[PDB]
Amino acid sequence: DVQAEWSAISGLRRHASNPEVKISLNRQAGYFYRNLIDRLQKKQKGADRVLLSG
Amino acid sequence: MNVSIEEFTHFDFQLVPEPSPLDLVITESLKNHIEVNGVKSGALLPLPFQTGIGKTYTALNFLLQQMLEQVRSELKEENTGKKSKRLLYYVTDSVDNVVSAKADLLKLIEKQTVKGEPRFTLEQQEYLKAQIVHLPNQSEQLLQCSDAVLNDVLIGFNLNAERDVQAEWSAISGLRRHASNPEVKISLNRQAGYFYRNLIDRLQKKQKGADRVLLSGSLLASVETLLPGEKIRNGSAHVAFLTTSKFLKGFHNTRSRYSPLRDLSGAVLIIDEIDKQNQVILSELCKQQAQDLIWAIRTLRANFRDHQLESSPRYDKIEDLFEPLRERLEEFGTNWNLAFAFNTEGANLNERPVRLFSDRSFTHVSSATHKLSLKSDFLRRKNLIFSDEGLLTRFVNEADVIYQWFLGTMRKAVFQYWENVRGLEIEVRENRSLEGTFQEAVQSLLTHFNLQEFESAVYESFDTRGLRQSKLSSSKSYHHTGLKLVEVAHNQGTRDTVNCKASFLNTSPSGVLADMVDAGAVILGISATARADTVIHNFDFKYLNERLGNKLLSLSREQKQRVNNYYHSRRNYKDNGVVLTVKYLNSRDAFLDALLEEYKPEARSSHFILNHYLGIAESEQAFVRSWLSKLLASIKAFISSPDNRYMLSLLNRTLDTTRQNINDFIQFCCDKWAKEFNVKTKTFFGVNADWMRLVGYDEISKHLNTELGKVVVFSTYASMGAGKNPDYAVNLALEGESLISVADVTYSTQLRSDIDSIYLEKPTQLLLSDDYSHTANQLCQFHQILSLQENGELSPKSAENWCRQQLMGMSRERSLQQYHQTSDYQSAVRKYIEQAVGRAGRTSLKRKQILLFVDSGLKEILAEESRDPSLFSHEYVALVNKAKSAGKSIVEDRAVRRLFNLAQRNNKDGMLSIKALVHRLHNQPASKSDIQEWQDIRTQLLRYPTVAFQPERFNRLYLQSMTKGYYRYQGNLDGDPNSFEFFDRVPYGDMVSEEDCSLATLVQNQYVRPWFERKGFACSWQKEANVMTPIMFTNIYKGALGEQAVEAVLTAFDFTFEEVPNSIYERFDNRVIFAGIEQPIWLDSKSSKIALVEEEFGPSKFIYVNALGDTSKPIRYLNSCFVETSPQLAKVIEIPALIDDSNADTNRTAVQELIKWLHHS
Amino acid sequence: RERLEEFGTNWNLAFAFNTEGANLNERPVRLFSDRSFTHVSSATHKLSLKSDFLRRKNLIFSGLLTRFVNEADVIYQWFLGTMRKAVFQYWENVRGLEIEVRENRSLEGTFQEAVQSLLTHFNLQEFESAVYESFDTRGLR
Repeated sequence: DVQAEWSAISGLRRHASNPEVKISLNRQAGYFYRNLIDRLQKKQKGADRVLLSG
Repeated sequence: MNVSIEEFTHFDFQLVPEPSPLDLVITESLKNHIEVNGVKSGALLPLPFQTGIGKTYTALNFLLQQMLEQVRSELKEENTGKKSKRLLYYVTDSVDNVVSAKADLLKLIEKQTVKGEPRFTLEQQEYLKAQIVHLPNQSEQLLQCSDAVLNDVLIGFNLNAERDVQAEWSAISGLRRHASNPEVKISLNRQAGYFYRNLIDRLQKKQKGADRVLLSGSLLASVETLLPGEKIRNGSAHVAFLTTSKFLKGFHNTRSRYSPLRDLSGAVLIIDEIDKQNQVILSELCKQQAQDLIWAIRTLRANFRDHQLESSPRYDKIEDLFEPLRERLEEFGTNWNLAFAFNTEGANLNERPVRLFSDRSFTHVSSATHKLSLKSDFLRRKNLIFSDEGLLTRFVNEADVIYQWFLGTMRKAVFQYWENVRGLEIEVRENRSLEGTFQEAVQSLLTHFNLQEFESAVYESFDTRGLRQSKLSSSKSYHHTGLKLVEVAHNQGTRDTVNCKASFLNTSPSGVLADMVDAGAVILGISATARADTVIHNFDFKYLNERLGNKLLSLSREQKQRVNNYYHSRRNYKDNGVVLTVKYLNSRDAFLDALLEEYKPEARSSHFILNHYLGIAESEQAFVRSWLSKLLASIKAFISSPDNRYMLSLLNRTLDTTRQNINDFIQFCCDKWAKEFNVKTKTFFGVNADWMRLVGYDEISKHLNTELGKVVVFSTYASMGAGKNPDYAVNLALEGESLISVADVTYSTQLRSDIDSIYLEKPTQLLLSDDYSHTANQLCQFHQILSLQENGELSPKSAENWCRQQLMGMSRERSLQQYHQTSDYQSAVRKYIEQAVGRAGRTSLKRKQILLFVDSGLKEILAEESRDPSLFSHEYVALVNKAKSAGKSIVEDRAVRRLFNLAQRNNKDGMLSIKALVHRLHNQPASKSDIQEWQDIRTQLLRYPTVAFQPERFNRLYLQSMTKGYYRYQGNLDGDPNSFEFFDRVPYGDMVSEEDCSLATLVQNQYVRPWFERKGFACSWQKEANVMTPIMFTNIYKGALGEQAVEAVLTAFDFTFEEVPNSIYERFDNRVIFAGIEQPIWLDSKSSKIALVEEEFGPSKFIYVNALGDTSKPIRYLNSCFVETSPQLAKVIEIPALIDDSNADTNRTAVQELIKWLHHS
Repeated sequence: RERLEEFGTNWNLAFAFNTEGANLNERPVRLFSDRSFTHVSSATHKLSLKSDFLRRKNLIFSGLLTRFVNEADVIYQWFLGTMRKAVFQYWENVRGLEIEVRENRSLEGTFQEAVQSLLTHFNLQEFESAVYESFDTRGLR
């Protein structure tokens, strides 16, 4: 479902020329960023803290 | 138009189309039902109608008869006021089949003709079509609503006066212009779903206040198109066409969410492909959310301490349903020191937590290697779980019991609220529903006690166990105790507290089906294999039979014969010369090697080709070579034919782009044999179900209606479950004389044809598995283990090992390695085959000679097919008969193995329930309820040592024996109950029989026998096939016969007996008072307990006594320490044998000695 | 804790609250008060609040209701203010430890852990979002 949301948002980007496709893209990008960053932080609070570099 | 019910006033309700044998079979069964089970009672009629005889046609024609009977009943009952409409349904798990069946029904209304004149005029055809309503999901409901409908709703309900509502609706109107982009389509679907949630929430909030917008005309029409679930509330529509998911979940109307499972009293429910619904209902039960049991119990305890419901007439009796729960909560929280939060000592739970598992009866498992206990530390004020590397499982079992007792009491109190409110007789002219009283009842009860946070859990429960209001006595299956999986981890964000997030499953899909039928529905389950013998891919019909009884209707041998006659006369293969031949394809390796050599001239060996070109791993080489040999030999024998044209090869593997080199090699082999036989071949790689759903089969449709050449399709078993005909139009121009008439010529109306070669690969991936989540998958896996153990297919040893392994991450290859050992797997294989070769048989015009190509594995499985063929399809009878004739295999009978496993499971359940019950009679005080349970067990086993038919009330006291009245068992009756073995697997062992309990000796007595025939206790074992389990015999029947015999003797000398007080229950048997003596005497009937009694009652006298034996043994006397002493100095007296072994004469000597020694006090 | 048990004894919080003879589905009672001398109420009368021990309800009948609501609000803000004092006291207690994993020690690395440990202990997890929000409207105090 993560890559369902990200696939839906990748798909919309191709049509941000339509103003109302743009409105839809903005709203969903907001919700998916809430989602993505929530899951990133849950990963980083545990033991498998991904060592970020490069 | 005003097309209304007066349009039928000159309709003749007794002209019916000349009913085909299927309609008559259904009607006979239901009229026989109503005259046996009553008028108001539900039923269930599993209809194994094979394909090709109008399954759905017959279902829709029965649906139309019920619609016309409602119209008649309205033209009659109009003098009575009782518009008691019956809801008819049509549920099935797929959206394509629901839509296609609805559109078939509208075509049936329009074109149904009787006696050359159409059955319905134009107005009647308009009326009835309005009664039918189709309920799709929320996104597809919205994207059906045109701009006019949503605008009219938004104006009428004045929601456009807000901004963000029309922001979302503007964003969704904007996307609709681009639904051609598939990814714009996916965005539009998700967004339309959320906006429909939002819109309908606001509509309902408007309609629950005083400003109920009066709906009529165009606004009513627009809301009904937005809410087809609304037409059902008004009285406008009966017939809902929906999916199982939208049936269990429930549909919306203008005021609330109608949940069809609470309102089944009198529904008629046609479930197409019923057996596939076990999996779908299972998939909905596994989705429901986990509950933290520590938050839940601490919340219940705190908020139930004071808060109270108020003493009006609405709450007229409710507060006394919640008084036992309040008392149990305060007692539980005192024992388990629930003031303090819980934390673990030791092991590292940021890596992995503790996982516990329990099926609420005898299959307990835990992931901890050690027996975790739980200790309350009053200096730290924490409750410390010794993560040791017990008592925690006892805590969690009790906490769960209390939580389910709370939810069950909320349902009892919602119905008591409903009775009280209906009796109020509120303002007239106002209809207020019953599920209208549901949400008000829930919210008023939760608001009073302050438990609003438990609202979601309460709403969800009303569909899993909620159909019940709408221990070792009672009936005791799995299919309605369910299972529980508890995962003890650290609270997220903190470093020192712990949650027990339990995930439940309070029932199985067979429990849901028999709850509907117990609740009133008339389920009509249509499927070709409705009564398969699996319990994983089908309901458990052994349980439904024991649960329902005479409500599980059936077809006689007459009616199954009549349906087979109709089937033969509609698919008359044999008379018209249509041929079926089958070839069992073994492994041929040098075959594939020669193909490989001719595929790659530069390569020097087959392994080299498989490595460098096909991408086959070296360990995987055997498997790929094997099945690729079989598949290409099937293609060879197909295109080698002159005549045959269409083949479907059914595989465990979707030959998509992922294995594209194997696709390519198959393409090249198809090419060589295509050119060699001078035939054009086309192969389709990666036909999954979706390509059929959206695009694909229109292409082979046009291919065969227009082009020359042979067609091959590759797809899987699951992929065929999309819900579509695999048929194409017969083109006589191309085919010529290659097709003939199989049916009766009288109904040859349809010019289409179907698959005419088919290759079947042996399925192995047959366990169910849910992908929804991780806990949803673990609940599916434990459901399948326990459904197999319940049924009999897994011994308790095997079921418990598999449950244990599954807690610690058993890999799916390892799950499937152990399902294959059950006979349930072979019945699910034969189900999958029997459904595969019925797709290859829909149409009414057929080839002369049909190829059914079988894997070589299926020879061993199919050969065992042993049901009665009187409803098998012709292709399946071909596969079976050609396998059977090829020579017989050595068979493990399934009923025999299944009796062995059920003997061990009934014994394990007896053993563990008894040990739990006795341990709970050692809790002081012993509850009177548990004293009653112990007494019911003993009383039942005395009056019925054997039962002639499997009892439904006390069913795990008894075990079904192979030999009537006795059996031989071998085990440690205090040891491990996985280690018993029973019936002549141990030909020498202890015996459970009337001759080893020595009941024939004891009834010879002059005093005891009148006691028995006064009490009803059976004085000699009946010779029947269900006997006491080893536990019940050794530990209760022998004890209770001894007690009754001794007390029956002691009555014969004017003792008077008393109930042993609750303080010491089971420590002592009986209490007596002897004439001339006031001192109370307790009994043991066959120093610690003497001290613990005299600690309460002081100095007293006691009896130890054995009922049967040698009466000549010396009479003994003891002090407190069980040291021998003189009778005058004694507190304890023994009678070694009160009745003679040889002649049952009363030990009058010992009676005199007992009497006198009590007089020596 | 002592003020809560005293408040709930005075105002009988064992019993839920209901109104007598008012059609609040048309218009409710709205009260307003700036916590110092500008009190206003939209009810034409001075609403009282009677605890009825036969009905086991607390009945808002035509004062004392404004006194109930003023006190209940004081107690709720006292709870949130004490949660901030206790998050700071938790932080000052933890900073000196260095167990193994305080990989930031600042005013607010210890914020979510302090909030969740204190709420989980007293069982008040449902007050979590109300505590997170407050940490900036009075939480700079």
